[PDB]
Parts: sequence; structure tokens; C-alpha cells
Amino acid sequence: PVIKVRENEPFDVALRRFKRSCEKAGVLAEVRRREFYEKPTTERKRAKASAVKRHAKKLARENARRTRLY
Amino acid sequence: AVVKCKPTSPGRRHVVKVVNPELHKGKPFAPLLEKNSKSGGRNNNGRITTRHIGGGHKQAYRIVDFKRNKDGIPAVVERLEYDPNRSANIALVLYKDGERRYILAPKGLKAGDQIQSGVDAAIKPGNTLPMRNIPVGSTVHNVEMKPGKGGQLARSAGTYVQIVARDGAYVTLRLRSGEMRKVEADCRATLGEVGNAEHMLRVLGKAGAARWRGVRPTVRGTAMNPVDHPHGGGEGRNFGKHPVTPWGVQTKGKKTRSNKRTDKFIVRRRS
Amino acid sequence: SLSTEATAKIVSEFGRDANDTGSTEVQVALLTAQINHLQGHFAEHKKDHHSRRGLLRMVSQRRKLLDYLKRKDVARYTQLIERLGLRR
Amino acid sequence: MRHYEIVFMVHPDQSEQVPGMIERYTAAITGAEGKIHRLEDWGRRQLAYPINKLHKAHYVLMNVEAPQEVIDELETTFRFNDAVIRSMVMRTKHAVTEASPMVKAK
Amino acid sequence: SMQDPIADMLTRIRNGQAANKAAVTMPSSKLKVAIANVLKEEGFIEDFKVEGDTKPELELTLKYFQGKAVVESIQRVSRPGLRIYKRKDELPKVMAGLGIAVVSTSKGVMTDRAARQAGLGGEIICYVA
Amino acid sequence: RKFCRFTAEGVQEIDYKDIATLKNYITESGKIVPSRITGTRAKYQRQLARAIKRARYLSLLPYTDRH
RNA sequence: CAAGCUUGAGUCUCGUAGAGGGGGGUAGAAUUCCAGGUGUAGCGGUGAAAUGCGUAGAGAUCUGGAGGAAUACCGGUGGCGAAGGCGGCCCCCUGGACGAAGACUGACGCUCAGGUGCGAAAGCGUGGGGAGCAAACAGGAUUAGAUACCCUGGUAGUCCACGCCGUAAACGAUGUCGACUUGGAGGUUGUGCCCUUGAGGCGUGGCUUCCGGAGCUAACGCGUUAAGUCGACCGCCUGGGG
Ligand SMILES: [Mg+2]
Ligand SMILES: [Mg+2]
Ligand SMILES: [Mg+2]
Ligand SMILES: [Mg+2]
Ligand SMILES: [Mg+2]
Ligand SMILES: [Mg+2]
Ligand SMILES: [Mg+2]
Ligand SMILES: [Mg+2]
Ligand SMILES: [Mg+2]
Ligand SMILES: [Mg+2]
Ligand SMILES: [Mg+2]
Ligand SMILES: [Mg+2]
Ligand SMILES: [Mg+2]
Ligand SMILES: [Mg+2]
Ligand SMILES: [Mg+2]
Ligand SMILES: [Mg+2]
Ligand SMILES: [Mg+2]
Ligand SMILES: [Mg+2]
Ligand SMILES: [Mg+2]
Ligand SMILES: [Mg+2]
Ligand SMILES: [Mg+2]
Repeated sequence: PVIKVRENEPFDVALRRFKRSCEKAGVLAEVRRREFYEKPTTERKRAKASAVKRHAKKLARENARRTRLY
Repeated sequence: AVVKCKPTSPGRRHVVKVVNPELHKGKPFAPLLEKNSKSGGRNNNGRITTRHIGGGHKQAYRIVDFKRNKDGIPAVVERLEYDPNRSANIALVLYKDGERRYILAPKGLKAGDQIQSGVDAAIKPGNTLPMRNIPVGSTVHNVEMKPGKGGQLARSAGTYVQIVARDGAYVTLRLRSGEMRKVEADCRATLGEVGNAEHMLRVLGKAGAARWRGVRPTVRGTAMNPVDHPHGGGEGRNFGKHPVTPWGVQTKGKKTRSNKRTDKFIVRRRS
Repeated sequence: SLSTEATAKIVSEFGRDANDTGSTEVQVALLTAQINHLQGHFAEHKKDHHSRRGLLRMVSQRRKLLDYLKRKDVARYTQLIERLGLRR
Repeated sequence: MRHYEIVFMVHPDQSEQVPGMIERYTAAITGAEGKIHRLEDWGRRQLAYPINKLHKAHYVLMNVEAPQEVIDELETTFRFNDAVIRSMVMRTKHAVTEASPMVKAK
Repeated sequence: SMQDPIADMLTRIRNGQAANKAAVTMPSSKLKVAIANVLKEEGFIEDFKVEGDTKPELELTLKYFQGKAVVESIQRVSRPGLRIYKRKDELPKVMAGLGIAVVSTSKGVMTDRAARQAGLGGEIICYVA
Repeated sequence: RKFCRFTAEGVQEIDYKDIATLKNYITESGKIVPSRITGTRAKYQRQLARAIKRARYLSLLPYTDRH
């Protein structure tokens, strides 16, 4: 998040590095998470839904690879 | 411990006893005993100046060492004795030069424990040394207001003060009442909380248990006549006025402190 | 826990050889030593229910082994109880 | 008796008496047949974050083969001391007499 | 725990027949060998062989006919939780005489058809069909 | 594709004193990288987490990017 | 009933992983409050607004201090625990599990009516503590009405110690124990080997997700961790309401 201006660095690329570092640290995401209190049931349920969807998309990738269309 | 009595009779049904098995059974130390006759709340004019005091069991005063000025001399605790003259228990410490003294027993103190005094005393419960050497944030008790005057603060059963800061020739103290007060760093103090913290858990149980303690019955002003109390009396239970002392200064909120000489030391008031 | 020298000692005087670690009498002696050891632990860790479960497993295990010895023969059972300090 | 290692951080402005501090502690352990299996005075080091309004410190790591009780008084001397800004005691599975990577680089 | 080793034997034949296994293996016992002998005399199994000394094991060689299991249904009647004993005149006839009922009588473990002509009767171990 | 680094050389624990192979698993904000991206084995990532926590306790390594 | 056997059940030996438990410390980020500096007209909030805070100087920003609670990243249909549950790091005490090669006991086993013990959150008793959050309650909106949803506040409670309570969609809506029955991909933890060459493969265990075969099922589906094939014992059910 802390960025220093190097030599031959215009404001354009300076702000781009700022923004890119913002996602990499993820700071905006974690602020939105703590914006509201979430129940242990709720994080467990959301993570379980996330896990099943990642896994479902995972094997759907191989099934689409192994199937033949037209 | 906290012992609840069985309801063998009324006046024993609600009694809760505080029993300390480590308290010495027998007679106190003779040289350190002195008489204190009772007053009944009466001054040298013979008039009742503080009400609701009278009678109770006869007591003898114990010369308790609040100054703790036997410096550089380690002492060993012999007995933890009951003291009728305070809510805290006392300890008969025997210095290694042959002197016995009464001190306020801290929380962790027991027979055979070593206590010490002076600017080189170790940081340990029962050790007394000035706050310029006591670390900040520690719990201390038996705090003296002026150097050499002897301990005056945190002397009840389970009380203590927190040393929260120090700046130059003063230290800031959080008192058990919950205010911040500045006291000079030359003032001595004893480490640890004072013991017998179960003292507050007892209940007297009877109207006579208070009489043993020298407390006489309190008559409500609203139960009196107009000539006796401002709350006076009417037909039936009447109370149509703001609550006041028997002398017309009204309680239930009126602050009564007026001391501009000592206002400079009170960092914050209680709340 | 019970240490190597502690286990290997009580098995030495409850088992005929130093390799008789499975005899019923040495098992009860091992269990008794560990149970008496944990009494010191639980005299001031009353709220350790998870560990007290393990202690009761050993206590329950010892009762079953003692029951087995009594059914086999009361002679060696009675001798074991006296020398070990149990009642019943 | 088991294998411990203690690293303690002392205030930088009182680094002069730091060498003397090791002898006192090592003498206290050795009097109880404790062993000093590794010593490394790291000396001057800059901190990752400011502790006690200061950004500099004097690091001393040490490894001891010591009884259980002899380290309790060592930790309480750190707690009531003012020289050591921080202290740390850890169990170790075995002895480690080998030097640490950073000191061999420095 | 393990409380009906005879039920274990019958279950292994049934599961081996269903899964088209050539052979099954299982720890041996005298009553187990007697029931295997009954099945072998009766024609329901290919051959049984006992191997080992300290831990014997019955290696049974199952039987098949075309694409179907030879044993249509094998089940246990007398069980540890319910013992069943039958007299001479009340021996059951599994499937109207086209199946066998293993019977432990005084003379030995044997079929209902042979026990009914020996005139003994006894405990009903198993139904084989 | 990616293979764990500490599997290549026999390591018995991750050493907290090290700063090499600790600074690289910390990101620019001071956070510590998941096994997902750094391609390391779950056997050592618990040790790596413990090692990083010990190091940031002793101020060898920073909690955050600032301090 | 008698003697025996080692395959079930255990004991010992060396290790490995783990938010398993109880006690005591400690570190960093953040929130709130107090004291002061700088500074001026807003702040805060919403679908839109208002209550509220502020010219008696707020909010913002900087430096000190108090105090309580939880432990970002790691972090993962990962791990541990009989279940409930357990997440900073360290130390003290302590339980179980699994693996390797042996030694040893010799059916000592499974299940379990009554009984006992453990058992989220909320709640109750006594004494503390109380930053954040927040039943109740208050005010402002919304609405035909709004005892709500939204907003500004806010006490109990949430935190600690010791008791009591014994209830949850306490769920895998699936009792415990044992045996047998085609497969495939993972995760996690051991362990034997192979030119160990190596940043390579072949085996063997424990636990654990996903898909699916036979079979079973009213169907959905379960499918070697069964709801398949079977045995032991226990609990329970008998139309919907009442
Ligand atoms: Mg009065
Ligand atoms: Mg009164
Ligand atoms: Mg009265
Ligand atoms: Mg009257
Ligand atoms: Mg009258
Ligand atoms: Mg009047
Ligand atoms: Mg009146
Ligand atoms: Mg009246
Ligand atoms: Mg009247
Ligand atoms: Mg009237
Ligand atoms: Mg009136
Ligand atoms: Mg008046
Ligand atoms: Mg402000
Ligand atoms: Mg609760
Ligand atoms: Mg309460
Ligand atoms: Mg609200
Ligand atoms: Mg649950
Ligand atoms: Mg229920
Ligand atoms: Mg149910
Ligand atoms: Mg059971
Ligand atoms: Mg499936």
C-alpha cells in the first residue's frame, strides 16, 4: 500500500500502482467484510457454499473437457 | 471462608459467617496493646455529635505500624491475628533485631513470609517502599499522603490503589473510590492488596449483631414529629418535601465538599 | 503421564520377568500408579473434564481387570489388593 | 530437566553493561548444573516496529540445558527488570549447538 | 463383537455368490466344517479345503451354473438371540423339498431330508435354497 | 507446476531465527502468503505460520507494512 | 465344570501430527473514552429524510494515557474431540488417537433398562468487570395504522470466578459394536522400498471429501465412512389435532 514515486514515473502509472497494490493487499475487501457483523453459522454456511461451488465448477471443467459437442 | 449458618432459629437463618482458620487463637501481644474507651459518639461537651453509636463489645487497641520506617531490616511474619479495631486482619512480624510489630496483612501474606522495607526492598507483597521505586501500574496499599506521616489510604479489608503514572515529584493514583489523585513520590507504600477480602461477604443476620458492633438503631425522620426532623410527621404516612439531613441540608445529590486547598491534587473526581 | 523408569519399575516387582508387561497384575499396578498420580492433577484442575474422561477410562479399565482376576482365582486377587492399597 | 532456549532484548542505550548481564544469568543457571549450549550476542539491531518509543535494540540469544525450576526465576527477573525490553523462553526438542543463519552472514 | 460365526459363514457365501467370486476364505471351526460338508454332500458348493494349524481357515470354492448363483437364498434360522429347535414331525421343508435345511442333531450336522429318515430332529441351523 | 521449497532440503522445523525464506513468504503489506499461491506443503505451512508469528513477536519481521 | 490356544480385547517399547483440555503470562492491529495541540462549519445517517452531535468549536488530523474484548493474514468440504465444541505466540500440568518392529496377558469381549458424568446459546444466584455490540426502553422516519423492518441512542446480557439450569434444526434430521461386498479422483498423517542419482516411481496403514457400480429405496437418493448383505444388544413408532 505504501508507494514511493520513482524517477520517470508520471501520475498515471503512479495511481495505477496504487490501485493494483490495493487489490493485492485486499484492504478494500476486508473493510467491506467488517462493515457488518456475520454469524459463525453464516461464515460456515457461506464457506461451505463457496467450497461446493468451486468443487462443482472444478469437475465440470474436466467433464466439459471429456465430453464431445457437435 | 464464607460459611452459611443453618436455620436452627430465627436470627440464625440468614447469618453468613466469615471464618478464617489461619487467624491466631489466643491472646494478642501484650506490649503492643493499649486501651481505647468508648465514646458513644459524644465529644468533650458531652453532646451527641455523631448519632447511632453506643455500647457493643469492649475492645483493646492494637498499635499497628502504619509508618513502616524500620528500613533495611528484614522481618518474618509470626501470626495473623484478628483485630477488633478494623475490618482488616493484622500480622505480628518479628524483625531480626528482636522487635515485634503489627502491620496490615496483605492478600498473599502468611506465617513464615519475609517482608522488607526501604529503597532497596524487593517487589513483593508486604514490602513497603516509596512510589519513586515502585513500578508504575502496580497494585499497592497503605499509602501515606505525606512523607513520614504514615499510611492513610487503602486500609480497609479488600482495598488497594493503582499507581497509574508518575511525572517528576508526583505520582498519580487511582483510588478505590475511583478517582485519580496526585501524591508526592517521597510517600511510602506497601505492595499488594490488603487481605481479608471476604469481609464484605458476611451478613450480620440479626438486629443484635449490629448492637455487638456498637451501632444503635436508626430512626427515620419521616417517623418523627415536625419539631424533631424536617421530614416531620403528618396524618398517616406523609412525605411531601425534598429529602434532607436532620439539620436541613438536603441529601440525595447535594455535593458537600468544599476544600480549595486540596483541589490541586484531584486529577479527576469519582463517578 | 507415566515415565519409562516408572513403568519399568512397577512391572519389575509385579511381573515375574522384566518382559511380562502384559500380565493382569502388572496392568492393574500401572493403572493404579497413573490414577494416583492424576489425583494430584485434578485436586486443583477440577474444570478439566476432557482429561478426567481419560482418568475414568483407566478407572473403569482397572475395575474390569480386577473383576477378571477375581473370577479366575481369588488367591492372587486378594494378595494384589492388599499389596496395592485398593479396597474391593 | 529439558532443553530450553532464551532470547532477550535489552534497551539499546544501556548496552554497555549487557556483557556483564550474561555472566550473572549464566552463573545462576550453572550453579544448578545448568548448561549453556549456545551463546550469540547479536548486538545492535534495528526493529521492525517501534516498541517503547524506540527503534533500536540489543539482541542476545542463548540456549540452555536446564532444570524446570531454574527458568522460572529467570523469567521473573526479566519481568521485574527494566533493562530487558522483551524476553522469550521456548522449549526445544533437542540440543542445537549450530549457529544461526543471520549471525554467520553478519 | 463377533457373536454368530455361523451367520458370518452364510453371509460370505451369499456375498460371494452375488459378487461372482470364485472362492471365499474364512476362519475355520468344527461346526463350520460340518455345515460345509453338508453343502458339499448336497451339491451346493464345489469343494472346501482347510489349511493352517494354529489359525485354521476354510477356503470354500463357490459354485455357479450358467450366469446365475447356485444358491438362490441362504439364511440362518437358529440365532444366538433366538434359538430354534424342531422335533422329528415338525422339521420344515424349505421350498417344498427342492431345498435343504441344515439340522444339528445328536448324530451329526445333516439335512432335514436325511434327518427325517434317521428319525432324529434337532436344531435348525440354516436354510439353503 | 509449482513444488514446495522446504521439501527439497530436509528441514526438521522451520527456524524462526531465519529471515531468509521468511521475508519472501511475507508480502509487501506484511501479510503471509497462502500455500495456494506459494506452492508449499501443508506440513511446513503450519510451521511457517508459527515461525512468522514468533519472528514478528520478536520484531525481526513486521506485523504490517507500516509497523 | 476342568485344562488349553491366539486370531477378539488389552499392557510395555520408539516415534509423528493435532485450534484436545485446565492454569498462568505476553504481543500487535483496531474500536471507544479522557487531556492537550492544529483547524472551521459542518458531521453523522438514509431509498429519501429526520432525531442526534456542533460556533459553549464538533467532525477531521497529530501526540500522550486509561480500559475491555476478540485474535486479521496463515486458514484449507484442513486438524483435533464421545458429543457440545476447540484459532495470536510462549511456558506449566494433562487426556486420547495413529504408525513401525517385536515382547507379554490369554476371551479379560460387545451392548446396556435403571444410575452416573459431560453437555451451544439464552437464562438464574453472589461478587467483580464493562471497550465494542445489543433484548428492553426512548426518540425520528416509513405506513391507512407500524407496539416492526431503516436511523440516532441505549440498560440487562455478552467478559471473569464459583454454583445452578440440562435445553437446541444438540442434524449426518442416519444408535453402538462386528463381519462381508466391483471401482476412480483428492485432502491429511504415518510408514517399507526401489540407479534412493534428482525438484522420480512401486507398496502399506489411520482419518477424511467428491463421483459412481451391483444392490437397496415410495422416490429423492445411499452406495466399503451404506440407507447393500448380515449377526448382538439398546432406544423408539403406531392417523391429523387435543
Ligand atoms: Mg447511621
Ligand atoms: Mg438502617
Ligand atoms: Mg430505620
Ligand atoms: Mg409519630
Ligand atoms: Mg401525633
Ligand atoms: Mg421544621
Ligand atoms: Mg412524615
Ligand atoms: Mg408520620
Ligand atoms: Mg398521626
Ligand atoms: Mg393518609
Ligand atoms: Mg401527595
Ligand atoms: Mg429545610
Ligand atoms: Mg473528534
Ligand atoms: Mg452463556
Ligand atoms: Mg449473570
Ligand atoms: Mg438499533
Ligand atoms: Mg451443533
Ligand atoms: Mg430433544
Ligand atoms: Mg433427533
Ligand atoms: Mg457403550
Ligand atoms: Mg454417491
